[PDB]
Amino acid sequence: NICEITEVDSTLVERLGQRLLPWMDRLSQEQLNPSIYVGLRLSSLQAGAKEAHYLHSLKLSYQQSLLRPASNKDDNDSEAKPSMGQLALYLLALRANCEFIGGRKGDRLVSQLKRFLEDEKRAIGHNHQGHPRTSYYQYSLGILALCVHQKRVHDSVVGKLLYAVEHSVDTMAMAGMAFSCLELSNLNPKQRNRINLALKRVQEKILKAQTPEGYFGNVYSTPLALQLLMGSLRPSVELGTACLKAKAALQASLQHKTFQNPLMISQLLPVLNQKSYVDLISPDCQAPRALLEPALETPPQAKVPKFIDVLLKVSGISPSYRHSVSVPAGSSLEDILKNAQEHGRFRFRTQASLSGPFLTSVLGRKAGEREFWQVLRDPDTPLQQGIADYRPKDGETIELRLVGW
Ligand code: B12
Ligand SMILES: [C-]#N
Ligand SMILES: [Cl-]
Ligand SMILES: [Cl-]
Ligand SMILES: [Cl-]
Repeated sequence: NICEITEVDSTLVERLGQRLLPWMDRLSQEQLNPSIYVGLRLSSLQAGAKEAHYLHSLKLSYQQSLLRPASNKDDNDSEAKPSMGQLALYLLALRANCEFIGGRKGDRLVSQLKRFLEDEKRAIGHNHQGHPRTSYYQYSLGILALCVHQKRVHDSVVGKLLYAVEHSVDTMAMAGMAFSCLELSNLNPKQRNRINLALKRVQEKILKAQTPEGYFGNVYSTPLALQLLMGSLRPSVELGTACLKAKAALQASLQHKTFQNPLMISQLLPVLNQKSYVDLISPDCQAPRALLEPALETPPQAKVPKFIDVLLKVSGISPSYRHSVSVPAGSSLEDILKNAQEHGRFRFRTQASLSGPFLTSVLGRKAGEREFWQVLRDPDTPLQQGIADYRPKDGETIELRLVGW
């Protein structure tokens, strides 16, 4: 297949996998990450049988959190649980261990997932003058998660996805893989053709989204795009050119330490191993992988570093706020935030996610329903990394902007 990463440097892949390894010891409820597990299982690498314990931890945690009694004893909260999108990833995790969800606990979780989709269907509405409470990405992911377990969703639920496609890249890829799975599973035969046409659309929109550099959307959307596109069934001259161009671009960024985010790597590794989430229909748990070993040697400087002077600014709220910080080069945006909070009038709140700390509130102003704290480098360039991974450059002005999407 022309859209497959045929050639990759084994030491690059091993470095990437090396970045996920420490996470296999991070088993608290907020650190646990079904996406990392799936990434590794679909990869050419293995993280010890640290893996089995990880999955087992996922099972105990996702069950005890999501299956808690009819009403909790006088709290209405105590210990915030995984979301439904995360449940969908947990289901992908099970398949990656060649397990089908089952038992009474299994049924209850499948139900929770289906209820989620049903509720998103209702939020979207009638004839689509309305948004999903979460997003089309999780909508698609839910469908794909149930599909790989041979679980059928309502024709009306799939309809909502089809319609949204029929009338960015990351969402397209994920919607695509859901459709791709529905087709190969024949779980909604009553819309067999409608789905086939939706795939062609998805392929079209992704190629249209290709940048001068070769990425589909951006470097980080590229692996998911490739996950869907290696699924072929529409081999094309335009598609071959696009895929070759996309691949060169991806391999180039790999030489430059572009992927640092654990979730990103977990989406990349399957691709560098010619696998996608659609392979979870029938996973191959017999294939051997290369054992990753503790890196265990992070090089010591004993030098005085460079410092960077960076300007922090906050907009989209009254009043606006600015802050001057000089910190050691290589410091993350999150470090700069904690610094400003520690040594000044700044304050912020993040909440946990599978991509790490998601900035939810700045200066006591929390983003509401269709708002979010956008992060940009001046002038007006939205960052492509979150606070924990983005390491600002010298001279930069970094903007936390409350936006209405
Ligand atoms: C939906 C989405 C959003 C929504 C989320 C709200 C919503 N409606 O649910 C919005 C628009 C707010 C958003 C914002 C951002 N996003 Co976004 N987002 C996505 C998308 C398409 C799906 C994530 C998802 O639902 N995952 C599924 C569920 C199961 O996982 P989850 O961990 O529970 O998802 C939560 C987090 O993903 C959080 N979230 C969304 N984006 C990001 C980005 C980061 C860095 C973090 C830590 C969290 C986060 O929202 C979800 C919960 O509401 C992904 C695509 C992808 N390829 O993964 C990108 C993606 C994760 N986002 C990305 C980016 C860059 C951002 C921003 C930094 C953009 C910016 N410059 O301001 C911000 C985050 C800033 C902040 N406040 O901390 C990148 C991350 C790349 C990287 N190297 O880490 C991705 C991969 C897209 C891309 N190709 O660039 N995003
Ligand atoms: C996120 N986009
Ligand atoms: Cl239930
Ligand atoms: Cl990254
Ligand atoms: Cl705050």
